Amino acid sequence: ADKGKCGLPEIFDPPEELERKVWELARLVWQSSSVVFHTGAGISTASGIPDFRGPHGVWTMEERGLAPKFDTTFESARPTQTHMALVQLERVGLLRFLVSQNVDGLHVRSGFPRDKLAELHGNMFVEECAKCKTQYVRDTVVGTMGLKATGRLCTVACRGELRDTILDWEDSLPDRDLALADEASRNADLSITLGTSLQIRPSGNLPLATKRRGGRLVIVNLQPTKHDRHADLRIHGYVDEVMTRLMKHLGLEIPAWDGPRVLERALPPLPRPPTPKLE
Amino acid sequence: ADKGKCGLPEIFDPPEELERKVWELARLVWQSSSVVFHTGAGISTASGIPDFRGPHGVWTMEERGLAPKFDTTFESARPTQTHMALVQLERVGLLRFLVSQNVDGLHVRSGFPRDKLAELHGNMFVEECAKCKTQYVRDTVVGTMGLKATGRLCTVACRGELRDTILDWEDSLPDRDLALADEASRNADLSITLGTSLQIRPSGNLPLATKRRGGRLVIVNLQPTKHDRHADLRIHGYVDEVMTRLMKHLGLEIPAWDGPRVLERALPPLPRPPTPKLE
Amino acid sequence: APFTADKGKCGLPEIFDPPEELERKVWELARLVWQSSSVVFHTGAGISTASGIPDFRGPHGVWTMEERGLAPKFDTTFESARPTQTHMALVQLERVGLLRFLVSQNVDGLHVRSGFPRDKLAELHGNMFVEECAKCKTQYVRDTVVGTMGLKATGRLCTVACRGELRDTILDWEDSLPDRDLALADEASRNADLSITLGTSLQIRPSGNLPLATKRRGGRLVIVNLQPTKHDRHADLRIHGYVDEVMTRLMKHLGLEIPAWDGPRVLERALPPLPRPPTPKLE
Amino acid sequence: ADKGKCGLPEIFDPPEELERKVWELARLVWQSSSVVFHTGAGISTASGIPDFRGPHGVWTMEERGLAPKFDTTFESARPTQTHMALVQLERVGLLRFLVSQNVDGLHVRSGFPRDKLAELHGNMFVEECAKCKTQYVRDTVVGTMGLKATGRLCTVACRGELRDTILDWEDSLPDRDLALADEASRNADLSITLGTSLQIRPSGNLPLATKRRGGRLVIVNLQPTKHDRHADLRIHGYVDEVMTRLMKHLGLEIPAWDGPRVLERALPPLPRPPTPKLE
Amino acid sequence: APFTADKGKCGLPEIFDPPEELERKVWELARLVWQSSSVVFHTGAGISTASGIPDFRGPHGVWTMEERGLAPKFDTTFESARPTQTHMALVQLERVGLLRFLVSQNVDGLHVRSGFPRDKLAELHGNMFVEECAKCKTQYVRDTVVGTMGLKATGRLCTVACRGELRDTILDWEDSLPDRDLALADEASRNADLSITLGTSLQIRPSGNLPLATKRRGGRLVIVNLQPTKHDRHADLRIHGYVDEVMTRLMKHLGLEIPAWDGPRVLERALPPLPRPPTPKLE
Amino acid sequence: APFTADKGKCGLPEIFDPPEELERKVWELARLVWQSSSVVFHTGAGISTASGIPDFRGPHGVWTMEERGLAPKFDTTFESARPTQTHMALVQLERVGLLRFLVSQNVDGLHVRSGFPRDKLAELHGNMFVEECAKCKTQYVRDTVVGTMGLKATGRLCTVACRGELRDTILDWEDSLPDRDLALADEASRNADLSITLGTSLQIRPSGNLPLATKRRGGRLVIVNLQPTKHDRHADLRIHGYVDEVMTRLMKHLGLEIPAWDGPRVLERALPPLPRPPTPKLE
Ligand SMILES: Nc1ncnc2c1ncn2[C@@H]1O[C@H](COP(=O)(O)OP(=O)(O)OC[C@H]2O[C@H](O)[C@H](O)[C@@H]2O)[C@@H](O)[C@H]1O
Ligand SMILES: Nc1ncnc2c1ncn2[C@@H]1O[C@H](COP(=O)(O)OP(=O)(O)OC[C@H]2O[C@H](O)[C@H](O)[C@@H]2O)[C@@H](O)[C@H]1O
Ligand SMILES: Nc1ncnc2c1ncn2[C@@H]1O[C@H](COP(=O)(O)OP(=O)(O)OC[C@H]2O[C@H](O)[C@H](O)[C@@H]2O)[C@@H](O)[C@H]1O
Ligand SMILES: Nc1ncnc2c1ncn2[C@@H]1O[C@H](COP(=O)(O)OP(=O)(O)OC[C@H]2O[C@H](O)[C@H](O)[C@@H]2O)[C@@H](O)[C@H]1O
Ligand SMILES: Nc1ncnc2c1ncn2[C@@H]1O[C@H](COP(=O)(O)OP(=O)(O)OC[C@H]2O[C@H](O)[C@H](O)[C@@H]2O)[C@@H](O)[C@H]1O
Ligand SMILES: Nc1ncnc2c1ncn2[C@@H]1O[C@H](COP(=O)(O)OP(=O)(O)OC[C@H]2O[C@H](O)[C@H](O)[C@@H]2O)[C@@H](O)[C@H]1O
Ligand SMILES: NC(=O)c1ccc(C(=O)NOCc2ccc(Sc3ccc(N)cc3)c(C(F)(F)F)c2)cc1
Ligand SMILES: NC(=O)c1ccc(C(=O)NOCc2ccc(Sc3ccc(N)cc3)c(C(F)(F)F)c2)cc1
Ligand SMILES: NC(=O)c1ccc(C(=O)NOCc2ccc(Sc3ccc(N)cc3)c(C(F)(F)F)c2)cc1
Ligand SMILES: NC(=O)c1ccc(C(=O)NOCc2ccc(Sc3ccc(N)cc3)c(C(F)(F)F)c2)cc1
Ligand SMILES: [Zn+2]
Ligand SMILES: [Zn+2]
Ligand SMILES: [Zn+2]
Ligand SMILES: [Zn+2]
Ligand SMILES: [Zn+2]
Ligand SMILES: [Zn+2]
Repeated sequence: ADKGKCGLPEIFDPPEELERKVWELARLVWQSSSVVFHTGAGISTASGIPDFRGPHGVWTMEERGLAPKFDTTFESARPTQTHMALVQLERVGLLRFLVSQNVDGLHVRSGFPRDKLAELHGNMFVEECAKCKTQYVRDTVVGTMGLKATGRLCTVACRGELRDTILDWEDSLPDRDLALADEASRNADLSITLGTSLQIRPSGNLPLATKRRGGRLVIVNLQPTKHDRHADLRIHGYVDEVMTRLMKHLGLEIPAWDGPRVLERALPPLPRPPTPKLE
Repeated sequence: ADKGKCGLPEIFDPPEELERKVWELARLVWQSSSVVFHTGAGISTASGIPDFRGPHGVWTMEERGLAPKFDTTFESARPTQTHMALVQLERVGLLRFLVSQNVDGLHVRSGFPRDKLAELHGNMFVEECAKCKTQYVRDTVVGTMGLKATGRLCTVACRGELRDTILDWEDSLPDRDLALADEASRNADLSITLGTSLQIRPSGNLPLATKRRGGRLVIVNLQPTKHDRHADLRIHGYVDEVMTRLMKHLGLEIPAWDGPRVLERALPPLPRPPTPKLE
Repeated sequence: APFTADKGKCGLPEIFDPPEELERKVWELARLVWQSSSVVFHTGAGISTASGIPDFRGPHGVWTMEERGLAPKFDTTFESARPTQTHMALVQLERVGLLRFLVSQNVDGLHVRSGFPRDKLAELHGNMFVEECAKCKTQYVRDTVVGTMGLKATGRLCTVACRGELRDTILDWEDSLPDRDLALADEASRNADLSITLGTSLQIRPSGNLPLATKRRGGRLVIVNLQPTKHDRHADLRIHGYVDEVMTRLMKHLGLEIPAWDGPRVLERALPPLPRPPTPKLE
Repeated sequence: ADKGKCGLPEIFDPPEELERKVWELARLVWQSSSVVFHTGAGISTASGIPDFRGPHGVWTMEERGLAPKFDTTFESARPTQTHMALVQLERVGLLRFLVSQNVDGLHVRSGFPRDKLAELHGNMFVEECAKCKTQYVRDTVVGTMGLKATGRLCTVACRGELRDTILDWEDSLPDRDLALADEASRNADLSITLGTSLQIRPSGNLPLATKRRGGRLVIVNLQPTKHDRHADLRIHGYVDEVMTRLMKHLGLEIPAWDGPRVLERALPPLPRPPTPKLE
Repeated sequence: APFTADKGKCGLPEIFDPPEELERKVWELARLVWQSSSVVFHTGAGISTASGIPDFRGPHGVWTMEERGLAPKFDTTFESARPTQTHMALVQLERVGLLRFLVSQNVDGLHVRSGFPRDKLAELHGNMFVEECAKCKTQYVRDTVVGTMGLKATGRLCTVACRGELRDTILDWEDSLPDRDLALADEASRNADLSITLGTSLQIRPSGNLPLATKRRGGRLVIVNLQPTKHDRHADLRIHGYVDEVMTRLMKHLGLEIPAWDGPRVLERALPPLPRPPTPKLE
Repeated sequence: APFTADKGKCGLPEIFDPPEELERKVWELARLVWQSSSVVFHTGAGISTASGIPDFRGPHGVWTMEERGLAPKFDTTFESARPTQTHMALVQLERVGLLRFLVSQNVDGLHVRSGFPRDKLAELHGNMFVEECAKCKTQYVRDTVVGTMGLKATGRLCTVACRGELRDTILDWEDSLPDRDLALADEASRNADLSITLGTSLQIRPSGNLPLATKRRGGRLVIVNLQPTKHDRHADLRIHGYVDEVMTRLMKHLGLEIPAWDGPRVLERALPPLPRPPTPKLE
């Protein structure tokens, strides 16, 4: 399995540069009509789920003969401030689409509308009827990885075989989620990447599609990423800190998490602050 | 007037059997794609409105030369825990349709969406223009029974004669409400009956329509009902206790009643918990 | 004893004030609450009938039906019963400092489960959810009814660190009232300048007489009941209507909302009062 | 510039007449299917913004060689009780349309749905792209009056010239807002005017259009207005007092203002009380 | 007496700090609140102008307009007036324990109706909604203005159980300040390490001098006013701007929301403080 | 001193109770909370790992990784860290009067920033956000970490009206525990009838021994930890699992919601308890 470059050194922007880049991110969100976010495992590290390629990442530790460490189970994990900031950005109509490589189920469990989300690598809580393609979002992890039989049968009125949604190394991306992600990415005038190294094709390349027809690209990550050279703005810090400052400049609160909830469909936007005068 | 079998003895499932049947009801709600509820006077007894055929029912007492007793007026009556649990089940998209034989106005006053409700026997708070068929939901009971003239005139811009909506013994069921009820009942994969003896045609037979094409039928009642033999599950207890345990297993709170409110149209579902793994 | 016990006057005819008289009496009750510095409420089984608990001496009361060879009807268990609008209005009146004390003959546990502060409540006849250590007198408020009546052994033992025998708090016919609850009820009743009675026939001694103590030194007495009561002649105002309708109108005149019930909750101690509307000019 | 009749004496209905007229207004709102409100500068005087023609109005003071006095800036001004009562009336589906002559931005900043609002004289917070006609609702006043260049450029993906939306004396009314106002006014069965002298054509005449095909007209103002003779009901008092009593009779609370918020689109109505029996 | 009464300097020119100076002064006010252990606020009629109550000595003040033969303008009645953003910011500052005491010259009743705790408020000039028993000194907070000015008989009688004559609390020109309110204001002012004045010209003795007591033993004084005030020279910081804009920016720097107003409410007694943000490092 | 300092047993193997045993132990913990009159919690670095703060002696602990020549990893700064479900469950347990005292070895500041009342909290090892006047002992809770460790001068001066030198509160290896916090922890621990330890290995003297004081005069001890702890043999119940999973199940059995975190807030003093569910019958 090609696991790419693992355990690169972290970069930390010093405070004054950090504060000034988040103001510039604010400016781009205000100026943009179609904003798409791309998330990876870096946005879940602050709730106790290790990443893949970070200092204590899954791959990084296995390369050194060590184990990844979980400070939580998938079921007891709480969405981060970043997760909840993405919920609110979608509710006030500032986020058009969310593209995620994470199988951790937290975006769905955060209350984020599934019809605005592409889970490119599947969802550990989601099993899907082989025949009728009906998905079930379960309250516990389904039990298998690699699109195998879970043991359970479809209940739609069918008795179809339910399989997990976790892609194995050689498994192709779900076409609907990839097509929705690719469509949102081409149409975006701003793509913001959060805690991904962007080292996986084609997930990691979707943000680049935004640069075609003059879109802007922002990369928020602690480590270098595959596409650092193509970004108009790279922010080297904790995504929780970036997103709490961004939300403060936008005049938005980060909503409370009520515990695990499934929203199928986005609502019309809630009221949002009026926009600053720019330049 | 055929008043059927009145004052049958109550049945109480003992606690362990009761707890186990409500878990089975939970399982059927989770497994079902289209759930229809049928309510009668048993769901209003806990707010001080007597039923018809129960031990102290209207008919039961008149058969013995006694009076029904009200512990409230129709106007001061509050929706029960069961009423409010039905509001929440509809808001989170677990209830497709509600079919009620009650004229007590509480489902509407509970905030329940009128476009998901069939009031088969009319509403004591609702008067309707003879000519333009415009309904008014009033804050007090309209004053007459049997589709007579209330005294008031239509205000749409008409001066049509306003009549009560309470069917007398020989009066046919409103076709729109009966057609919507019959349609929801045939399409349901689960019908749950709450505090009805099911002794009235065709209201009491609508739940049976669900058994055609393999639907399941659940009867919640203290007394035997006309159709006990056709049920996959009969729960003999207080509907308030059944529904508060059901809501607990589903991970749903019973919302506060803000006082009397009219919602014409259902909204898209609110977020709900993810589903348990079954079998 | 229990069989022969005097159950008083049962099944007396109900009275309904007509709407204009009813509307005018609730306005007068509002006026007396506004004018009063110490308001004490006395409740009985009439305030619980609208949540499916039958009363004792009403048309379908427990004693009334027994007299006719019939059974009373429950539309709920004690555990699944919800406090009425009246219960929740009393919670709010205490929170905004307009109720000084609450004196109740009810064993139905709903005042405590409503969230009403126990240090402002006298449960004269006990509480079906409450057991008490014979040894150290520590009370436990349970989530289910305790099991026994008549100050008997429940089966459970005290857990204070004692292992005392736990007993129910339900008075049998010949059992004396708890001294502390009677002394606090009697103290609040003498000091009240307004006593309001809700859904009691006031037929039991001394529970039913406590409201009269308010009339000494010029206190005013208000009786809210569908039936006549033992002390109708001593009342400055008698309201014949459903307590839920009286209390929801009263709360509307006072500018107070009836708070939501979160499900069963035990509050031991009252807080300082919440803000309340300013008072009308009365003259 | 024709500034009409300025500084007319105020009229105050005495309390018993005042209370009785607001009950009659309540009755007309209950009886009406399409209610349109017309607002002018009188509904903003209670938040410290002077009117034009009132005792201390802009024009009235300039006629006497004095200045208008502001007790607030446009940015720090809070919507009045009347503003917030109009928000709630629209949310519960009792207000069809709102027509405003005010440039003070408070209706938008109150959270009122822009697709139900006609700002006939423009909005001091709103600038608009000369070319693509895209509007921006800014957090501060834009800086110019009379449809001039603000200095800023369009950001839609264009670089169009942004202009203020404030009509000068000779500038024609925006056709879309005037057409929506005129359409709502003809279709209304009740028009209620709040704190306008109705002295400006065609804004001040729109309410009269309601009287065609038998609509009712209510004028709430402290001074005489151009069209007093055409009203079925004239209420001489503070609009805050009229609207707080009206809201009390309707059983509606006046919602909290969360600070400045932009809602583009109206939602389906929230639940509302059932209606009184009338006559 | 009333006709000849010295109404001081009326209609002095307004001052507007330009935006960058204004932004920097509010940051400095934030810093002084953070650094201070005892913060006392002094309010006058300037904090009520944004809800439609004209002031006394502003460009359109009551006295200013009288001097020019003109009338002041009300955009509201006293009863329909809503507390400003400033009123509600003072409520929150008291709730989170950052305001020790509030001293007000206003008779407009809005501080009380805002829900501000009366035991932390000195109403130096009285309250138009408040009448007081001549006999027993019991105050009543009414929902409408009481009717009279100058400590006269209102017409109503006391209801404590007294039948005392009820009088308004509005001081006439020659009437002495209530001793209790002056002594509590004077005590809080001497003990304050920060006094902030909002919308008063500080021209009235001794109300306008209380803030100076803070300067003794090294207290800091902040004056927020659109016009010059009697004591501008003694201030460590003078902010020339709209009080609503100053207080909404100050609350933003402090990390505090301005709470919703529920409509008119009377709170007699302050609660323990609510949680508040932790303090910035200052050096 | 610091280099040679005994860092105890680091990187001991993790234990996971299987789900049925885990479910049954949390039910037993629920039972002990219900049965107990004085419940004291002892927390350490294990309750902060789920918000991205590594512990000391866990598999990736600070000391564990140092032993292997590796670095610990932070997924957050101290300032951007959010309190865990466990932190917020402890807030609620204190609010409903089911937690008497909280004793913590953590310097991460999250208990204070969670809104937990400081007068019920002993921070045995100090708080990175808290500096203290050398002269007058006045503490300041800052919005950012103070800058220094080992009771050194921060650079700032006291603002009480004093100009005392402000020092950090972080104990160095040889620094004695603050007397007041140790005496209040020791007092609560002796008087507890239940001590529950969450995410501490209990290896530090005397912090790690305080829970044992509860076992004297028949107190019960519960240890919640993924690894063995120094005092496993003295525990009446050891739960080997994630503290977030244990505490969310415990709160579910108790009928309590885990309240929302508003962002960083300092509460100095506890309030009277909020209402809580009535207790199950246990026998
Ligand atoms: N709090 C944080 N803030 C900012 N950046 C962070 C944080 N925590 C970690 N990082 C950075 O977060 C980045 C995480 O990058 P990777 O670990 O490759 O995760 P992926 O989502 O991109 O991997 C995609 C797929 O690859 C796998 O095979 C699976 O199939 C995954 O689905 C690093 O650069 C960290 O520095
Ligand atoms: N709390 C309770 N929980 C459970 N069951 C209950 C409860 N209370 C009563 N019951 C049961 O509730 C059942 C109520 O049955 P019926 O009284 O016939 O009412 P309907 O709605 O079916 O009557 C339909 C029409 O008939 C009339 O002519 C009118 O036109 C009505 O509209 C009994 O079996 C009770 O045991
Ligand atoms: N919804 C209602 N609204 C108003 N009044 C009502 C309502 N329902 C009933 N009432 C009236 O409520 C009144 C209730 O009177 P009683 O039934 O004697 O109850 P107690 O609490 O005074 O019985 C005292 C003790 O006696 C026993 O032996 C036990 O020991 C009790 O503790 C009636 O007059 C009804 O008209
Ligand atoms: N609180 C109040 N309650 C009731 N009436 C009020 C109140 N305050 C003021 N009034 C009355 O409010 C009325 C305000 O009338 P005008 O001042 O002409 O404002 P417009 O909106 O109609 O002027 C329209 C345009 O004319 C300009 O050129 C601009 O272009 C404006 O856009 C008076 O009769 C006051 O008595
Ligand atoms: N919105 C505003 N923002 C800021 N400052 C303001 C505002 N509006 C007005 N001001 C300023 O607010 C200041 C208000 O000063 P004065 O009008 O003398 O009121 P007092 O409360 O001190 O009068 C004291 C007593 O005197 C009387 O005789 C009664 O007895 C009073 O109780 C002005 O300088 C305005 O610039
Ligand atoms: N999410 C989790 N859930 C449950 N247990 C956990 C979790 N994460 C870690 N643990 C356990 O949490 C335990 C934490 O034990 P230690 O790391 O020694 O921390 P202390 O607070 O007791 O260190 C005391 C002092 O020593 C220092 O020198 C400083 O001065 C400290 O103040 C481990 O056994 C983990 O298994
Ligand atoms: N709102 C309220 O407070 C409220 C209202 C009603 C009730 C109520 O009905 N509870 O049961 C008490 C009861 C029932 C029957 C008998 S008769 C009897 C006698 C002997 C036996 N073995 C069985 C029944 C006896 C009593 F007192 F007579 F025993 C007592 C409780 C509380
Ligand atoms: N909601 C409202 O009622 C409301 C009230 C006022 C306003 C508002 O400010 N609009 O401009 C009107 C205006 C202002 C000043 C002058 S005089 C002037 C202007 C600028 C300078 N530099 C000097 C004098 C003149 C006018 F017409 F007299 F010129 C006209 C907007 C809304
Ligand atoms: N925010 C505030 O606190 C506030 C602001 C303004 C006001 C205010 O305007 N209230 O009326 C007081 C008043 C008005 C006119 C006169 S002149 C007069 C004299 C004699 C008669 N008969 C009538 C009017 C006299 C006063 F003091 F001079 F009498 C007193 C009240 C409160
Ligand atoms: N949840 C919690 O409470 C929590 C968990 C973890 C931590 C934590 O990691 N904080 O830093 C303390 C620390 C780090 C390294 C060293 S080693 C060292 C020695 C000398 C220098 N100059 C630098 C590093 C030393 C210490 F103690 F050894 F110094 C102390 C803090 C709090
Ligand atoms: Zn299938
Ligand atoms: Zn009609
Ligand atoms: Zn005991
Ligand atoms: Zn453009
Ligand atoms: Zn008196
Ligand atoms: Zn000091």
